Amino acid sequence: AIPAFHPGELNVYSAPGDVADVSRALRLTGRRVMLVPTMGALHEGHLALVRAAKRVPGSVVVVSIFVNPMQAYPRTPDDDLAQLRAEGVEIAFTPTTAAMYPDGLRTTVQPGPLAAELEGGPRPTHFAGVLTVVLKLLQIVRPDRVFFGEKDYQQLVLIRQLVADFNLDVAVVGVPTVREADGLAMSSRNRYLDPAQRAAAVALSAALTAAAHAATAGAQAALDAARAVLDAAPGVAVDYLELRDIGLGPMPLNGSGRLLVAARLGTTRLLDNIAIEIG
Amino acid sequence: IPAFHPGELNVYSAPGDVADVSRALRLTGRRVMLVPTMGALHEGHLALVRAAKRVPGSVVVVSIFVNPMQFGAYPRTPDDDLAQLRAEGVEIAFTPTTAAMYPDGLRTTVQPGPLAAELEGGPRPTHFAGVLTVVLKLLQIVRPDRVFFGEKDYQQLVLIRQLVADFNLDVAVVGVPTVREADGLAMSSRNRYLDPAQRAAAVALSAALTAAAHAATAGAQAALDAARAVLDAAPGVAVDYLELRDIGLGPMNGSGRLLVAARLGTTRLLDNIAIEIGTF
Ligand SMILES: CC(C)(C)[C@@H](N)C(=O)NS(=O)(=O)OC[C@H]1O[C@@H](n2cnc3c(N)ncnc32)[C@H](O)[C@@H]1O
Ligand SMILES: CC(C)(C)[C@@H](N)C(=O)NS(=O)(=O)OC[C@H]1O[C@@H](n2cnc3c(N)ncnc32)[C@H](O)[C@@H]1O
Repeated sequence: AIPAFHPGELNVYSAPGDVADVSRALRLTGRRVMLVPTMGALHEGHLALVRAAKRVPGSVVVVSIFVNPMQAYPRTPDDDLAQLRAEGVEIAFTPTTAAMYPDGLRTTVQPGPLAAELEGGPRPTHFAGVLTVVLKLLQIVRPDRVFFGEKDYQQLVLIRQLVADFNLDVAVVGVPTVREADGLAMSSRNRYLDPAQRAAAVALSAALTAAAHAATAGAQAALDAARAVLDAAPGVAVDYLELRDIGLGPMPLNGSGRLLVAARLGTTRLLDNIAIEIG
Repeated sequence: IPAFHPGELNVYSAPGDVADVSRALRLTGRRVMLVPTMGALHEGHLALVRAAKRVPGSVVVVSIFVNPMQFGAYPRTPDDDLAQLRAEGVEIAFTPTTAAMYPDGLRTTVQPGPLAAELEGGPRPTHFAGVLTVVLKLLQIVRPDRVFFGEKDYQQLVLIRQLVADFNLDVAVVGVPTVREADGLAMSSRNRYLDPAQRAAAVALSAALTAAAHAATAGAQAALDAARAVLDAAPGVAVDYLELRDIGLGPMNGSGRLLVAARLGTTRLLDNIAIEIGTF
């Protein structure tokens, strides 16, 4: 017996078997299941993913909300669910840690070497946790499409690697980064920035968009333009600024690439990245 | 999509081909059964094939693939294999290339839990990572309703159960009892590597295990000592391990599994048996 599903309403399931049963039933009725994985505390950046999933004809949208142990964090369950309702999302999946990890951490996904780079420097087990939980959600929900923000570009690439390497039958959709009015990438960490820090923080996006336009003059011009912009900001400790190919390999001599930055403003770590076309 | 001819052996090499056919077949209400093998098929493999075939409305997919991951030498007889499959009424053989399975080498992989560091994994600490990685790929390509494994490779079976549980895979794992020669020797391809003396000495593994299983009314120590005594009486059998575990291969007077690995010349043989402590 499939759990109750009320079309056009927000249906909340916490039991993996329940969301799995409902998704399967819905797929059989000619719905295309879209999965939007989140950690709750939803803002406009997350809702852009929701909106992209909604515009697929015949879509039913499943938004998961779950905080992974292996990859201090504020939460607001009631408000997250109210945002989802307002967006017309029909399924929220909100499991417990014990439901997701009933045997603890036993089998896990080992990512390839990209997982040790960039964000994997300070947090070398982060992406193992990410790919493990994403794989699990992919198997529970069996979505036709899965949505990730370009904000976490390295995460997006690694999920593309997961999907290809494990022969997963799902399309990965990357969704452009939602920004504040001055270009700052939207993140829950932004609220922690004091006025001085919030003003200096614009340098990340400014550096990157400057680089993207300096790029007609080549790879070194792009890097130098970004570095100059970061160098003009006080209290911005750059962890890395790197230009890579779009799959995060070495930048080829020309063609398409990605410029990624990470920086600390006091105790708040910020990231950003942008498409670059070299030459 | 590619062609599927019902009631005949259909051989696909492209993962995309077998995935499309499997998906199509599952839409038609047929239940997809998967039997992973490395080929060189013998009656032990055919027990899993037959188990799969008896599932009402099943279409049987047998994969034949030798994984360069789980090694760290294997007999290949692919014409025979397909002939046997045809004889069993199997409708699908999946025979992918190494390039098709590993186009990016070893990139994303499965990291098994600590059980994989033990028993068979002690000497071969990356073996089960190879197994779980290839089986996960096969499960994703084929998407079967049920996947069949022999109790012959009991630790592998247990580890597949963990994989399926831990990744929330939508597949039933079916263990199939060990097929034995007339004297009790567990059927294995590695047996062929035994000369007539070694083959005669090889009966000791199953004799020791079955002796243990009957001794076990008298407790775990009696069961283990009986097995060891038989192994000790056996000419030119060198024991790697002989271990009594719980049925999920945790420790230990309940019910359990006794496992043995032994060498006869260069040939490493494995066997295991269900054990009940204090139960007639
Ligand atoms: C995947 C999971 C395991 C659940 C976890 N590691 C995670 O990332 N949780 S999350 O709550 O922090 O992000 C949810 C999704 O929302 C995207 N996102 C966030 N800010 C965004 C923005 N400004 N513009 C565009 N997209 C944005 C992220 O890129 C991610 O794909
Ligand atoms: C899983 C894979 C990655 C393909 C690989 N590690 C593998 O095991 N290849 S294999 O060709 O050696 O065996 C295929 C299956 O056949 C079973 N089996 C063998 N002898 C058996 C016997 N005597 N009685 C019952 N069952 C028997 C094995 O237990 C296994 O489940």
